[PDB]
Amino acid sequence: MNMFSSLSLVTLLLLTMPIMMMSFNTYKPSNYPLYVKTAISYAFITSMIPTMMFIHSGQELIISNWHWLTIQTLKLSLSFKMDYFSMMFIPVALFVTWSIMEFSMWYMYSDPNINKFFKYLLLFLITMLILVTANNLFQLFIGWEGVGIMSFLLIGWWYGRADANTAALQAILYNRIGDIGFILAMAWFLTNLNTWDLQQIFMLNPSDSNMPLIGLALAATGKSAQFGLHPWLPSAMEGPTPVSALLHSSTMVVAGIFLLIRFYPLTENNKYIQSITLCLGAITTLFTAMCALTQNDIKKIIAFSTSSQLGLMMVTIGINQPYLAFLHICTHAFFKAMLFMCSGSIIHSLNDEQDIRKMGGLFKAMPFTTTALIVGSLALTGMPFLTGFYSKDLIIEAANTSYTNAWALLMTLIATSFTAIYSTRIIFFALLGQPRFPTLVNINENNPLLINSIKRLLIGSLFAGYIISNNIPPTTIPQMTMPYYLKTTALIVTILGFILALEISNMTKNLKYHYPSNAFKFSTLLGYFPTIMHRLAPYMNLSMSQK
Amino acid sequence: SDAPPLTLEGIKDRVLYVLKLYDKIDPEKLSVNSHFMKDLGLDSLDQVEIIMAMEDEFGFEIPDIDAEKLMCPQEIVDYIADKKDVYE
Amino acid sequence: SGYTPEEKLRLQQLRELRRRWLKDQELSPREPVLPPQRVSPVERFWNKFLQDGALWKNVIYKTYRHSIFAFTHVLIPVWIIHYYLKYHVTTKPYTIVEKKPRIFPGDTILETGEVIPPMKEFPDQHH
Amino acid sequence: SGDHGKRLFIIKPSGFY
Amino acid sequence: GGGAHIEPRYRQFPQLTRSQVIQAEFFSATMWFWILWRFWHDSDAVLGHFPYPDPSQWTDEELGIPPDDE
Amino acid sequence: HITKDMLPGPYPKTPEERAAAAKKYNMRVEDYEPYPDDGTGYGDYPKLPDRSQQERDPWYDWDHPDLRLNWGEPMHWDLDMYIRNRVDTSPTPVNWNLMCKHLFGFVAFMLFMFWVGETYPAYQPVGPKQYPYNNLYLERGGDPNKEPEPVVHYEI
Amino acid sequence: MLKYIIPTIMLMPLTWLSKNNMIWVNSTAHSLLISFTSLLLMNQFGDNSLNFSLLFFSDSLSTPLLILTMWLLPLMLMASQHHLSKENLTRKKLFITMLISLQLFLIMTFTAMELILFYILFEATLVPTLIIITRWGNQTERLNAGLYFLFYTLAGSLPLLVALIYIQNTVGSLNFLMLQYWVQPVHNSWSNVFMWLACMMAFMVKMPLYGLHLWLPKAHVEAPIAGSMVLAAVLLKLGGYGMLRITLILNPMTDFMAYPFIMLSLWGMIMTSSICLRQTDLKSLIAYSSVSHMALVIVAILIQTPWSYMGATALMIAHGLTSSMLFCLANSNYERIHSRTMILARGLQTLLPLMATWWLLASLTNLALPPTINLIGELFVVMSTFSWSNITIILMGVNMVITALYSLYMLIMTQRGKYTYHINNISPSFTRENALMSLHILPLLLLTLNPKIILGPLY
Amino acid sequence: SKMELPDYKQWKIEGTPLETVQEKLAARGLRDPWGRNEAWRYMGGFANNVSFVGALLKGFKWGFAAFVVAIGAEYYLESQK
Amino acid sequence: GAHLARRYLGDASVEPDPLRMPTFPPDYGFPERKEREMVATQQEMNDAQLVLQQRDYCAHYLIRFLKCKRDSFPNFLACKHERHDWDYCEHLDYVKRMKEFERERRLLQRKKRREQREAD
Amino acid sequence: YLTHQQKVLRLYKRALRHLESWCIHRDKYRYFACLLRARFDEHKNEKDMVKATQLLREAEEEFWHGQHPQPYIFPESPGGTSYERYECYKVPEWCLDDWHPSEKAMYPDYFAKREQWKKLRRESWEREVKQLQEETPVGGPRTEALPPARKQGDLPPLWWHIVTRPRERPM
Ligand SMILES: C[C@H](CCC(=O)O)[C@H]1CC[C@H]2[C@@H]3[C@H](O)C[C@@H]4C[C@H](O)CC[C@]4(C)[C@H]3C[C@H](O)[C@]12C
Ligand SMILES: *C(=O)CCCCCCCCCCCCC
Repeated sequence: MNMFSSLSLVTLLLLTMPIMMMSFNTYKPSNYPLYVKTAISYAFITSMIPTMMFIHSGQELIISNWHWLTIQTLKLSLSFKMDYFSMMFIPVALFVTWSIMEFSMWYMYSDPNINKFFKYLLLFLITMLILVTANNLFQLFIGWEGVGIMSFLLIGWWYGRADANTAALQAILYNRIGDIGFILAMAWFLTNLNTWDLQQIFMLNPSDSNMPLIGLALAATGKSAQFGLHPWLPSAMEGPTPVSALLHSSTMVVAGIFLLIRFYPLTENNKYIQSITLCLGAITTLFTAMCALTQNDIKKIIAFSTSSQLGLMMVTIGINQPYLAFLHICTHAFFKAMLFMCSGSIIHSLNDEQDIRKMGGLFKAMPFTTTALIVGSLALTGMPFLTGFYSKDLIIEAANTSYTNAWALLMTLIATSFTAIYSTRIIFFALLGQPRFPTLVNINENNPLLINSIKRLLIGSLFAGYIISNNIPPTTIPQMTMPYYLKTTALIVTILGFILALEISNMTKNLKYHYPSNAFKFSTLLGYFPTIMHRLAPYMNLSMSQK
Repeated sequence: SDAPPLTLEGIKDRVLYVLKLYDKIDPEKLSVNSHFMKDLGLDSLDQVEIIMAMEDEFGFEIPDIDAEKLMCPQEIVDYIADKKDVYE
Repeated sequence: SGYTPEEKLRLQQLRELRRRWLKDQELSPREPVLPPQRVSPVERFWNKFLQDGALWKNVIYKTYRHSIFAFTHVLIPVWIIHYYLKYHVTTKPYTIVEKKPRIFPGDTILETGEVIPPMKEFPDQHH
Repeated sequence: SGDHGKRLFIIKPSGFY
Repeated sequence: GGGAHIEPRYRQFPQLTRSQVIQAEFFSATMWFWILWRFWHDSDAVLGHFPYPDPSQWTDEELGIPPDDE
Repeated sequence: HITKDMLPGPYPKTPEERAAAAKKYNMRVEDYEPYPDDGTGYGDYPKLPDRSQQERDPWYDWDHPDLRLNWGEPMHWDLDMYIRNRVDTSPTPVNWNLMCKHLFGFVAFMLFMFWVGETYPAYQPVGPKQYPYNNLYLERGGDPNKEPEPVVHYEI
Repeated sequence: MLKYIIPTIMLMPLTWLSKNNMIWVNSTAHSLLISFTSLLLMNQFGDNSLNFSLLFFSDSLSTPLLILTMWLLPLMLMASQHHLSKENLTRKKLFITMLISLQLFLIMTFTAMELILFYILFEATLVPTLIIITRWGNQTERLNAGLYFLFYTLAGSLPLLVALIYIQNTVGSLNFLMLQYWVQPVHNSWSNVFMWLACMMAFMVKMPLYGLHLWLPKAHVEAPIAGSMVLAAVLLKLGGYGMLRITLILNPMTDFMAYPFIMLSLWGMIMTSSICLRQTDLKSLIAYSSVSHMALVIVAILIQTPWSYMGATALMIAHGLTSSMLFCLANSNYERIHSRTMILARGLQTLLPLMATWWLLASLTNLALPPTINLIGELFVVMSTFSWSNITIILMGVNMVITALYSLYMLIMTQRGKYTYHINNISPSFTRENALMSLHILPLLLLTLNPKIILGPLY
Repeated sequence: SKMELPDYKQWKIEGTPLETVQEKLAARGLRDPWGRNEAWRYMGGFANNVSFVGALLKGFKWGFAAFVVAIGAEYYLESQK
Repeated sequence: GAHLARRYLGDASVEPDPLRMPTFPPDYGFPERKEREMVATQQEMNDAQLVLQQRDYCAHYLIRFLKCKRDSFPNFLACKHERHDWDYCEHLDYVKRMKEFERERRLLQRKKRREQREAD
Repeated sequence: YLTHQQKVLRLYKRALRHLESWCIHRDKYRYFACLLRARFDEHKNEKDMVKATQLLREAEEEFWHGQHPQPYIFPESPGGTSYERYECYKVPEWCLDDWHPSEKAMYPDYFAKREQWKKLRRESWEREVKQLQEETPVGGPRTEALPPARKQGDLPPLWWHIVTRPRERPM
């Protein structure tokens, strides 16, 4: 109890003091990169100690060490509702970023702002930990905005770059719209209810709660880069891959989902709200993946792969399966983080290049990357006995085995199919094929941390899924009875992608001509959403401002 | 980027091999002062292919005008080094 | 049109000094000449103590870094957190809450000493 | 770094102040 | 800072190191091992741990459907 | 410290006013033209094509390279709006009139399908589920005083 | 409050009788000591305020401004001596003397227990303000701004002056405490309509409210660095304090009267906010920041709910610290590039490493970075406003979204990009500038530790 | 560095699929002007490229070899308790 | 679904109302219907503290499996013997549920096939 | 305008990359590049200017319906990832004079060599302009050409800024 409580919050307080070393003290120059990483190393180990107690004893304490304000009839405090989500999730973010931190030392070797980066990288982790452990909206909101500030700076890391400045703002602009739903909950609860801490809402259990959830859906949209608020996520890849991997492919864009899990009790009751969530998740996953099949730069495909995966994460919320959505995000966090790191090997290998039309033949030149890029994609593809299967298979069974909307439900089968369609392109174009890389080739991965970092993540993509799926508590019903074609429709339809995709891959070498397809230009340009929106609205506000 | 530095002399032999990989460029007619239009007999169409080959040989794009004025290897050598800040 | 006669020589005229403008950047070996700065006795011991190298010697240096940080940043705050909760947070009502333990058949209590009933008689299915 | 000399000069505002 | 551990090359295939080849292939070999081991050990999960009752073969004997004449 | 007349002035009501006017802005009178005379009263500043600064090719060397502007150039009335990050009108491969039509059709179809889906949702071939204890009315915080109306589920 | 009044006064003899070359030495130290003593006013109580004598009184609503108010004065002296150095001693002391007086004319303004006294002291402030801008303003090009001040007194102070005097005869007295027990309902009648406007119109010009804000942007073109900081730090808040004050005797008539203001206030935010984008002038956009921000305060007062007043107290304190810092930040360029043009200079991060930090650090608070006090207030406005009418959320939603635009536009347009080639005088940040700026963010952030003080008497 | 370069004559369309490209353009009445340029892409071991199935059958016997040992241990161990 | 068209494309009348059911009397066509005995008691469920969504007729079987997990730490797979009971038991409920799904349909068919001659 | 001749070369230069983008594979692209080469060779000998006008018009609309949505771009050019990605690391050459003597004294070799740039900047200042005065068209220059030096060991007019510019990769 007391050990569980103390060890719950030691991790966060462990991280803070290193930051103080940048204001005070000049103790240790020229070691900050390695120095900072080890905190995340120790953070994961210590954080697991409550987890192991949490698993065995199911101890979900609430800790409010300091009171910060009290207004008339509403009382604020710095509360820590140690619950299911953070106890299991936090270790994932800690270790998933562990590889990134150690890897980032070599990736950003030439940058004089490496200390600033390491300083700033941890600062984002600070936001998420309090954000995830936040027991109240106000405490939650502070982190809910904190990531955005770090999100902007880390997106616009190369402040000289013209697009990076806009790109970070572009993320911001959508992010601002997200909080609008958030505050509505804050306003709705104080207005209707009389408190913001998550406890009392679940205590009162509102009978009629339609409006605040709409805000949650809207607020989740902004942070989930969903359809309608998607265009910003692709533009955030201008930053360093660790920025993209750590934030926009592992945890940052999943916060919108995170809260929805935190507020599972309310969304579930009104199935209409569940219906609302499915419509966004259904339309988003189909569109996000659909554009990925065309884009040239690998990082663009990677970003949409998370975007399409994000759809399933929301979709699970639309079916009243909270802890399962939690699983997919964590399982997704296991490997999708690795992929961008592995793709970084391609980026660094080709001297900072991403276009796959100058890539190929790295199977023998970079087998280790081919040994690491392939592994993660298998779980993404839905391959059995992988971290994706331990959730995709289990969740996909719930996709068609519960009261659903047929038109929206069909969007689920396509989504899984399109998930693997692009995967063969990356491997074929980048790894296999004839050598398309330029004449001066600098294929040399002779860096220790890269090798070490790739090792550690490869463990998670494989072993974790069975461990977690065989170690998580029972919080729902095991839905195992269903027709076999419905049982593994993902397996039935996932392979169909291979058949058509492989046909396309063979059609790549064939010396046949190129045809401009309306389903290609529309899907290649991202369905006109960025270009039309990035040129219509900006004129209106500025042009009409003078009036 | 580890440390692959470049030298003024080094670019010269690179230029020739790109000029050696040109089938039309006879090895015995390949020289630093070999004017493309005159000494090598290579017209604008031929020159662009070399510049396109050069662009893939150095990982930097040459603008439209900077590929026209290069009608001999020396200009290219006088041009590549100036672009890539090569001093030694 | 190739570089004109004015263009042809002019670039060399500038390229002579452009390149030489890079030569001024050549640096003296002594640079960057900076003050020695104070070396607290904590560093002084480990500057020479670790120069021998090898596996055995520098692991203790690794363990020192881990051990010193452990007390200052792990054992100290955890001690500190204990007192805060143990004498200031708990003493207030409804401050630290915990979801109550699960109850299963045939479990004995300690505060009361009572024991939960077992479950009913299962039908003995094919299991 | 990777070669003898080739140490490039550093240009910055006067940070002494 | 080891003194040019690997040299570059011009149009040639870059030099391959024993550590990467041993480790990559050693890691690469481990890649497919987990696939087979898990497949064999619990192949019950590959194609459904239990059979699904055939909906068309059920009976009014147990479904309790009243006879047609009734 | 520039002369008064070298600053923007009233509309040149006659070409002779334009002849001297274009000299202040240094523009050729042929291209120089003030905005239409009305109550608007922008003055006599050049009415340049309302376009995007991105158009000027970056590889041209200017005195404001990123801004891609030459010193002394007559600025744009909406120059603060037409900068690189702000309003841009770079040509696209596909027509604006077509792209807007193409985009609207895509969405206009997507919404319609959902209504049909929401008007024709999906349900598995099963009836309603069954819960004993009269739907756990007392276990949901029901009223002890009032007896829940029994909801008994028989064997089947 | 004599303990605070007199020490400032003697600073005037300090300027004249101090060592001629130590006028900057003594002033800051002697003035600064007063700032430390400023804290003693915080001996607040739960129910009753702190009332000293028949003239001066202080409470939660005015306490933070007093402590805040004096804080500014040393900074204004700091920011000025660079360009006042150009001035001669015979005319230099003329600059300090006026500033010292305005401190007396302000602290007493927020502690006046009699409205006429409040009005009187409040009125004189324009003389220090105007003479600061006019005689020692970098621009003297005959902007003809006399119309606005002519209009302001005609429509503002003068009707207000008559308005106040009318009340005293009817109720019996104008002591602010006395009205707390003798205020009477103000039924809807034609006469009271005119009283209501005069009792409110004067402040709106100074908040400033939408439609009356034409005068503020032009001021910072003329006013030097010293004048600008106090204008938004202090002078703008005068209206809010008075409006929060006089509104004790405008019930229930204020309800219907409020709507015409509220729509201007609520709508004005988005109009004012987006106009920030098209402001080509550094100081104008910085000025525009105040225009949109204060509009929130006005609405909070008109809805007149217990929660709302807390936000204004927090918001009023919050903004003033920020913008006052911003003027110096942008002005810091005016002392290097000798103009207010935003677009002229760019990429200050490379030539001024630290300076980009301050722009980053201060910009966050403008865009309401949690948990900074700025969001605490701004958010409190949203909560209170939403109850008034749920539809109000949208305007707040868009305005905040817009807020991030200009909050980062200048931070982008100036702290990044290629250094302007022909610019070659970019000197390292000076100690005066480094320290002077740090005085702003520190207390602004440190207030986050104990925001309770700036929650008005409601808390 | 001196940076020895490979011989250009070594890389030719002969013995590589580039040859038959010349055959097709030869049939049309044309010739590839950069066939030898791309030859290095198909020579020196760079011709060897593994098909997708090969990517799907990498180290199978090495995996399958231990697979026989993996299942073989259970068979005899179960007999030997 | 094969039956789905029979509602949205077939005569939906015979297709049951999946929500309002049971529409016909539960005792209809079934005399002496057994009340499904509830093994788990109201206090026992409260003792278990499970989520109400898991407190269906087969709670008793489920309760044992959870206890083994608690006891089985660090092991988790031990309760497979207990796991195969409840989930396979619910499969009987799963099948038994579908009996409600169709039995109502045949009454409508029984009714239609009976009143059709009455009105014709 | 660039005259008629340049436009084809600029179009022909740009045309190949997009073709390469769709075909991608070197051998495949090389095949249809020759087929693309087989086009501009046919119209290589066209003489009648109006005849040459119509043909190139088609290469605009024709190219407009062949352009790849995502063509390959060199990172260090517009449309490339590495554009304006290292500008900040370049530094003005005029910031040295503000350096505190502590920083300056660390580099005695540098500044002594710098003085031969400032001295070379000022000593050659007066002569170079006089070179341009007589070499500048009356009433204002017609074109933006910059004449070279026209004596023994003379700096080109207006040379300081171009030469004294930073390096692409300073650190
Ligand atoms: C406090 C001590 C000062 C000793 C000295 O200056 O002589 C300094 C010297 C170097 C520091 C250490 C190094 O920065 C890196 C150590 C290894 C891990 O990264 C954890 C932090 C780590 C354990 C640090 C803790 C502490 O800040 C140290 C130990
Ligand atoms: C619905 O979810 C699956 C629909 C698939 C088409 C099947 C239609 C024909 C099936 C007839 C045999 C099975 C009938 C129960």
